Amino acid sequence: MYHGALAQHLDIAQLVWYAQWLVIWTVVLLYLRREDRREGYPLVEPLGLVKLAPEDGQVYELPYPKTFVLPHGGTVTVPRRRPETRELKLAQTDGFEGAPLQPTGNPLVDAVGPASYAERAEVVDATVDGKAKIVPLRVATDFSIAEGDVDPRGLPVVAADGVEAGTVTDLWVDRSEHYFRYLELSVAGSARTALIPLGFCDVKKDKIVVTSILSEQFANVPRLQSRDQITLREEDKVSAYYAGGLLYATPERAESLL
Amino acid sequence: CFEPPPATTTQTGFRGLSMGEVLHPATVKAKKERDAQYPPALAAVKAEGPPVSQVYKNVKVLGNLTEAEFLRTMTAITEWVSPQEGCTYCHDENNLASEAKYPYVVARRMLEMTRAINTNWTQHVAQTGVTCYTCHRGTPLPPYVRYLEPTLPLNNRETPTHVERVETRSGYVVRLAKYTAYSALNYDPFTMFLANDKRQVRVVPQTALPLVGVSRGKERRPLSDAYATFALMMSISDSLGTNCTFCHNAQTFESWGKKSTPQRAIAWWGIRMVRDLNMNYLAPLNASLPASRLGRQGEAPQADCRTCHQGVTKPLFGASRLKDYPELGPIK
Amino acid sequence: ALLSFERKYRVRGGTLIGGDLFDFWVGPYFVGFFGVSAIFFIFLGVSLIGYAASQGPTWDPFAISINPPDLKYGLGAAPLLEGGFWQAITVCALGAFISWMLREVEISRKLGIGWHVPLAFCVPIFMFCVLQVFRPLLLGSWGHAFPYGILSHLDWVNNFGYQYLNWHYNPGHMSSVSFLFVNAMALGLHGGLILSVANPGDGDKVKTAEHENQYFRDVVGYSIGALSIHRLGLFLASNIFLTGAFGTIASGPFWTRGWPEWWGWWLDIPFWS
Amino acid sequence: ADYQTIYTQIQARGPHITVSGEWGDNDRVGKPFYSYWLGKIGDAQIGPIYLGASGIAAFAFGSTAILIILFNMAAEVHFDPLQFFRQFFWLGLYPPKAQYGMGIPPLHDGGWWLMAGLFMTLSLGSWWIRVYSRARALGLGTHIAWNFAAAIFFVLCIGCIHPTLVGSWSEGVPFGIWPHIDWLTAFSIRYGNFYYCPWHGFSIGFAYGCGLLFAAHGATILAVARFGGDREIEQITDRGTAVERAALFWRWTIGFNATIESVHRWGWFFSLMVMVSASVGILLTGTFVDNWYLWCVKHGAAPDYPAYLPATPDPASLPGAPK
Ligand code: BCB
Ligand code: BCB
Ligand code: BCB
Ligand SMILES: C/C=C1/c2cc3[nH]c4c(c3C)C(=O)[C@H](C(=O)OC)c4c3nc(cc4[nH]c(cc(n2)[C@@H]1C)c(C(C)=O)c4C)[C@@H](C)[C@@H]3CCC(=O)OC/C=C(\C)CCC[C@H](C)CCC[C@@H](C)CCCC(C)C
Ligand SMILES: C/C=C1/c2cc3[nH]c4c(c3C)C(=O)[C@H](C(=O)OC)c4c3nc(cc4[nH]c(cc(n2)[C@@H]1C)c(C(C)=O)c4C)[C@@H](C)[C@@H]3CCC(=O)OC/C=C(\C)CCC[C@H](C)CCC[C@H](C)CCCC(C)C
Ligand SMILES: CC(C)=CCC/C(C)=C/CC/C(C)=C/CC/C(C)=C/CC/C(C)=C/CC/C(C)=C/CC/C(C)=C/CC1=C(C)C(=O)c2ccccc2C1=O
Ligand code: HEM
Ligand code: HEM
Ligand code: HEM
Ligand code: HEM
Ligand SMILES: CC(C)=CCC/C(C)=C/C=C/C(C)=C/C=C/C(C)=C/C=C\C=C(C)\C=C\C=C(/C)CC/C=C(\C)CCCC(C)C
Ligand SMILES: CCCCCCCCCCCC[N+](C)(C)[O-]
Ligand SMILES: CCCCCCCCCCCC[N+](C)(C)[O-]
Ligand SMILES: CCNc1nc(Cl)nc(NC(C)C)n1
Ligand SMILES: [Fe+2]
Repeated sequence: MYHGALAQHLDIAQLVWYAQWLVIWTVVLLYLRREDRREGYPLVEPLGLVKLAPEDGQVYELPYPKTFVLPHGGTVTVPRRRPETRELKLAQTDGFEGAPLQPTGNPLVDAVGPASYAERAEVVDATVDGKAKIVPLRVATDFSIAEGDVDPRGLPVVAADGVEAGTVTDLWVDRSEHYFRYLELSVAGSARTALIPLGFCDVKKDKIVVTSILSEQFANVPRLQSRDQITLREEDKVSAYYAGGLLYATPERAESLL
Repeated sequence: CFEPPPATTTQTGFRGLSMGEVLHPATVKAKKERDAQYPPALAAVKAEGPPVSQVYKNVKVLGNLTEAEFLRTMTAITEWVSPQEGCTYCHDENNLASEAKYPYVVARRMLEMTRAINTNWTQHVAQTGVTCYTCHRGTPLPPYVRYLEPTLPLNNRETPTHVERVETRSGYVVRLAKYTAYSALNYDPFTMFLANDKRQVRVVPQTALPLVGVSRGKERRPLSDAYATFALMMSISDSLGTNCTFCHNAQTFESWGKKSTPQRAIAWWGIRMVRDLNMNYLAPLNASLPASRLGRQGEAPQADCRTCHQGVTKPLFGASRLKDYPELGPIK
Repeated sequence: ALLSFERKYRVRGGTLIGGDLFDFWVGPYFVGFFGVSAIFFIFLGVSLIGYAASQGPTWDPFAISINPPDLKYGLGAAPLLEGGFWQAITVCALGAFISWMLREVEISRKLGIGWHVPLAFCVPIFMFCVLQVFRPLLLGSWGHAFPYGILSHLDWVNNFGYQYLNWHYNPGHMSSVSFLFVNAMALGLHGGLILSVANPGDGDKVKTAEHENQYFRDVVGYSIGALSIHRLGLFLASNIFLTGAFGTIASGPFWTRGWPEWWGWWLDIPFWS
Repeated sequence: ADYQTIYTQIQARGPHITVSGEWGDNDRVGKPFYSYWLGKIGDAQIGPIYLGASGIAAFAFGSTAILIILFNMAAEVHFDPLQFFRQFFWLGLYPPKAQYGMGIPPLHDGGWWLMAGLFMTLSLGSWWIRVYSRARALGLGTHIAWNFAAAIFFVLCIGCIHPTLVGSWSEGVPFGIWPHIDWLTAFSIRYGNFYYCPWHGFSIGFAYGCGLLFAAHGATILAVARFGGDREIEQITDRGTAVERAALFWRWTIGFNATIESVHRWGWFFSLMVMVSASVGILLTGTFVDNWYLWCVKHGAAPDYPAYLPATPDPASLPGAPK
């Protein structure tokens, strides 16, 4: 007789093969694939002239709402209906839903395409003890550049067009993670500052190089409301602005690479 | 530590199973050259004469040979085993029937064994056969022999280091690693498998599910048996200068038919053959040998796959002298 | 059909090639020139897989197998049913994969994000080539590559391993396995941590960046930090193949013995022999 | 290009932070010290570290495990130092070579192996506790402790439980570098080729999947580092352009997409299942399946191939073969 044998043609391992697969497709389809739907659902679309249904599929695919209780007060519940109210200066290039949109203004300023930002909270990211998290080193006093690294304060910022566009006045540090995230510059020919996220900067000994945008385009870099603080949504505005240059700083960048 | 392209590859299994030999051309060449030293057959003599059984006195095995034939044999024997020493290695200088020296009687028994191998172990040695040269390679002590404990260097013509000496215990694990192609397998497949017929090489089940009655507790073969068998195969592979897929399709090591090559069945026979030589010819020779010869348990030196093969899938790349020396068998 | 936030990103631009021509979406799929070639090859390769498979003795999915040619055809073209198909399917596979890779660049370009993903995706394509193209070229025949079969490809891995007596002792393999195991563990840790912070249990407050650092400083005395654990994961993962490629390439073209014996370079330093 | 994703161009130094535990803040020993080259591709601070009971316990047990293995290993080269250092890899501490069933083997034949097996278990145990607590103490979920449990359970399976189930200690995993490796072939051989174990397959599927996922996730984040994608907690409670762009990348490529939280769920799950699938396969092996190739053959899955060299009958079954 055999260990595991169940019938004329059944055995344990073989049944457990079946159960194994079931556990997997269960967790994957009924759990994880629904967890994936806590942002951006329900899918937005055109509209119908007459429609009346709590369209069933849109209910079935969603998980039950979850709520995070936020560390410094408040709650957030996901999923939730979060339509994009803001007007988008874009226009359909052809007819079909597949068709790409095109900017009708300055996409850098309009913030469409790679220049877009999320409607993040207009609040200031905090450290764990309540302080503003991302702040210039003027404010962040117990913070310092590590011995060995270029201190960009003083250095010129140089744009994609090769032209000096400003001068670095400060570095903003993350005090939760001890990590610089922006440089601040006095814009040349303006009395504004710009922050530029450190990822858009090539840090040389003698200059800071920024390829995303031409010197001209630093003028319309987004403006903070406070000057020693920055909100989550501003971080998004600032970052998206340079990202947009990567497609839009000059006319040929949107076109076929090769 | 590396070897340069190209490699010589063969195919031993259906395309896409990655089965075959992987040979470094230079190594093959160097073994080809060492094996090339097989002395050619002595010129054939016409058999004018009586049986040396009539002519000579103390001739037991080759008694039926004419005189000229017989001395031809004695010349080949001398050239294969004790060339540097000459006839006298075995004979009394002044009396040739004299069994005074142990090489005589040992050599006598080895003519018998040699004729056994060629007559009865045909399913292994086929029509290639062995001669004295196959093991001895021109010295009285064969270069590759096995004691009831691992020893190093494998070629006994090399000088042992301290650590290699069987007495240096700190060197045990290495003596063993070097007999199983450098694995750490803590078994000696020679004494477990090849010295005698006590152990079973197959360790893999032939049913999908565990049979009730042999599958629990002390009913079971310990996992160590699988390690052992692996060790043996590591050894065989290295002995033949080949890899598992010379014999197995690794899909199912336990299966024969399409899952095994002709060379696996030949190897199966060689295990049987080796056990016979060891148990019935070679082990008994501790009676007839000087202490000088014997190992730490008074065991005579014995044979494994290397003793003949010495690193090649066919000994001496398949050279034969079988039609040249019929004395040595097959004996009708 | 569009995610709630998707529409503002759906702008023209970013193509490597083609420009406006295939710059559009079918459903959620960006197409682009390489979407078009990816699909062409897939359909090719999958058609060949069908005809090949149909010429053979089985339609059990585990047992279907399309194999390379006998060693004897060398690096030459082999008859359709005798390795020819396998040859064609391989070309289609490579075309599919690289299309998929370049299509990822175009998507990255349009979204204004780094090209790190298609780059990471080059590692497995590379390893695919080591196994099927490079190592067969070094060894002289397409007959050394692996068969396209769910189970048969394991029989090839098996035998290839045992050609070198014990593949486990292959130093390239040892490095590979270690990366495979570290990365599996680290993905577990990085996932478990981010989840533990965002989902503390009961109604307790979502925690912070400072907690993540604190947890691992506490447990092991070091925290690699948030950006750096992603850079690590991409490194540990990628190195499974980048270091493994050497173990694979070495076997046959640079080492013909068992892999245990390779270590004799250490064991046999005569100083301690 | 984004050099930040390659390394930290300008490092920042600042006062060392401490997030307070709900206990044991007083067991964090050591002075934070900073490495400049570490800081280039990681956080620069090394240390402090938390002591604790579970931790000390873990250390105590593991150190004993190790002393037993090393002492026996040392016995193997008969206490010669140089041969010890030379032969280290080959050296091991083995389970019963003989069939003692579930009987306690003598020290010379597996007795010591059991010992070390015990202390390693308690070592792993105490460490689990520490991994679970620190999370609790810091007000965190225990997802890590749970993922670790599965890993520990796997070890239990191959070290203890499978030998108990079949009723032989001889089946366990030796301690030692090459020896633990040789076991892998010993085990697969006896159980008829682990390639044909379905759960070996699932496990590899998840292991490769971890490679796929951690390459994909790591790269995705570095690729949106410019939009602060690394700050994953706050991209969770407040979706930003980073994880919008991460999602649309994946939606446009493969057609569906995770979120920034859920992708860590997919990640955790895949990691977990490597260990889960593997334990199941070990639990079934020997208990209910003796030969996986033949089990597969039994159930129709196994591939089959033409003879290439002539088919070779088992000699042993011929007419008047020896034994
Ligand atoms: C007996 C034989 C053995 C063996 C033989 C072996 C060989 C022969 C090789 C490895 C290799 C490897 N082994 Mg080893 N192995 C490993 C682990 C590993 C891997 C880390 C490594 C790389 C695998 C690979 O190349 O993937 C390759 C995966 C690829 C190329 C995937 C390409 C994906 C492609 C880009 C896209 C495909 C898309 C789909 C077609 C489309 C999708 C369709 C649907 C989904 C839409 C472990 C953990 C163990 C254990 C625990 O024992 C082990 C045991 C053994 N291995 C045995 C000892 N191993 C390889 C190596 O690197 O060695 C150094 C290698 O060559
Ligand atoms: C050097 C060693 C190799 C190796 C060793 C290996 C082992 C030892 C094992 C697998 C296993 C598997 N392998 Mg193989 N493998 C596979 C694909 C596969 C799957 C059939 C399966 C699960 C893998 C997985 O989940 O990955 C992670 C990816 C995930 C989770 C995403 C989903 C991918 C999806 C499962 C892909 C399925 C592929 C389709 C069958 C292909 C069909 C293509 C066309 C016709 C549509 C591909 C597509 C390739 C290519 C293109 O190179 C490849 C190369 C190799 N594998 C190397 C040759 N593979 C396991 C198995 O169970 O085999 C039966 C297993 O045991
Ligand atoms: C010839 C032998 C083969 C073999 C034999 C084999 C066996 C016998 C087993 C596997 C198993 C597994 N194999 Mg397979 N294998 C694998 C991959 C894998 C893994 C996915 C999985 C093992 C799980 C694991 O990660 O362990 C690594 C992770 C571990 C060990 C967990 C550690 C956790 C622990 C808490 C850490 C503790 C450390 C502390 C410091 C301890 C302190 C120590 C001190 C105190 C002494 C690949 C990718 C390949 C390929 C490509 O060929 C392959 C080929 C083969 N395997 C051959 C067919 N494999 C396992 C399985 O899944 O089977 C069902 C299994 O048991
Ligand atoms: C070290 C880093 C690793 C790594 C990394 C990354 N991995 C990526 C990315 C990154 C970064 C992506 O960006 C890209 C992706 O989109 O993510 C979802 C991708 C992808 N990884 C897949 C499979 C996968 N990754 C494996 C391994 C690793 N990934 C390692 C671990 C394995 C292993 C381990 O076996 C598998 C099987 C696909 C799902 C997907 C390609 C889809 C495609 O290419 O579409 C194009 C092709 C198809 C849809 C089908 C084409 C069919 C051909 C024409 C006909 C069949 C060919 C034949 C060869 C079949 C043989 C079958 C037989 C052996 C049984
Ligand atoms: C799929 C998911 C998997 C996965 C998952 C996870 N893995 C985890 C976690 C998760 C989630 C944790 O949370 C936990 C952890 O904490 O991480 C930070 C952990 C861990 N995974 C380790 C090793 C690992 N994971 C492997 C595999 C997988 N992991 C698989 C792949 C492998 C493989 C591949 O073999 C390895 C080797 C350890 C680093 C760690 C446990 C340490 C321990 O258990 O402590 C046990 C304690 C000891 C041995 C103490 C003794 C040590 C000293 C130095 C001895 C000194 C001797 C001296 C003689 C005396 C001097 C005295 C002095 C006073 C003079
Ligand atoms: C229909 C048609 C003919 C169209 C023309 C257009 C065209 C070219 C269509 C392509 C059609 C084809 C060929 C589709 C096949 C798609 C493929 C290759 C699917 C495989 C998907 C698989 C198996 C993935 C395996 C990995 C996996 C388990 C993923 C699930 C989790 C996900 C979705 C991860 C990806 C992902 C990662 C890695 C992040 O880190 C991340 C971070 C923050 C937010 C989101 C993400 C995110 O989604
Ligand atoms: C060297 C060329 C050599 C000579 C010469 C030689 C001669 C020889 C004769 C003539 C006999 C018969 C003696 C008698 O009357 O019994 C004989 C017998 C045996 N020999 Fe011899 N022999 C020479 C060399 C060697 C060598 C090198 C050995 C040992 C390896 C050896 C052995 C023997 C044996 C045994 C016999 C008996 C044969 C038998 O049929 O029983 N000889 N030899
Ligand atoms: C062929 C007919 C043949 C002869 C002749 C022969 C002789 C022989 C002698 C002289 C000895 C004793 C050596 C010593 O001085 O102690 C001896 C020993 C061994 N032999 Fe031999 N041998 C002949 C054939 C074969 C063959 C075919 C093999 C291998 C299968 C073989 C092997 C051995 C072995 C082993 C020994 C024992 C160790 C030793 O005493 O040297 N011989 N042989
Ligand atoms: C290569 C290192 C190698 C491996 C691995 C291997 C394994 C192996 C196993 C697991 C068995 C047992 C089969 C069972 O349990 O039924 C086994 C048996 C035999 N082998 Fe083997 N083998 C390896 C290599 C080689 C080589 C190079 C050959 C042929 C020259 C060979 C031969 C054999 C034979 C014969 C058997 C049967 C044992 C008997 O019946 O006594 N193997 N092998
Ligand atoms: C030890 C158990 C051993 C093994 C293993 C073994 C294997 C083996 C094989 C696979 C062949 C055939 C190779 C092929 O067909 O390509 C083969 C052939 C011969 N062997 Fe052998 N052999 C083992 C042991 C021994 C010993 C101890 C000797 C010498 C007394 C010996 C001899 C031979 C001979 C001779 C052949 C050649 C057959 C041929 O066709 O040329 N083997 N062996
Ligand atoms: C007592 C009875 C009746 C029952 C007990 C049951 C029990 C719980 C038994 C358990 C057995 C177990 C769990 C066995 C598991 C075995 C396993 C998985 C072992 C695996 C591999 C081991 C390997 C690779 C390692 C071995 C050891 C070494 C390499 C030496 C270690 C050395 C060091 C870590 C260096 C220390 C010094 C360094 C810090 C500088
Ligand atoms: C073989 C190992 C386990 C593989 C598990 C595969 C998970 C793939 C999930 C993708 C499912 C996608 N979708 C849209 C159908 O939900
Ligand atoms: C990695 C090994 C996978 C082995 C799969 C074994 C499946 C057993 C269950 C029956 C499956 C039937 N089928 C499709 C093969 O005919
Ligand atoms: C901020 C995330 N930090 C972090 N994350 C992980 Cl997954 N590991 C570590 N450190 C050790 C376990 C390598 N630190
Ligand atoms: Fe992450």
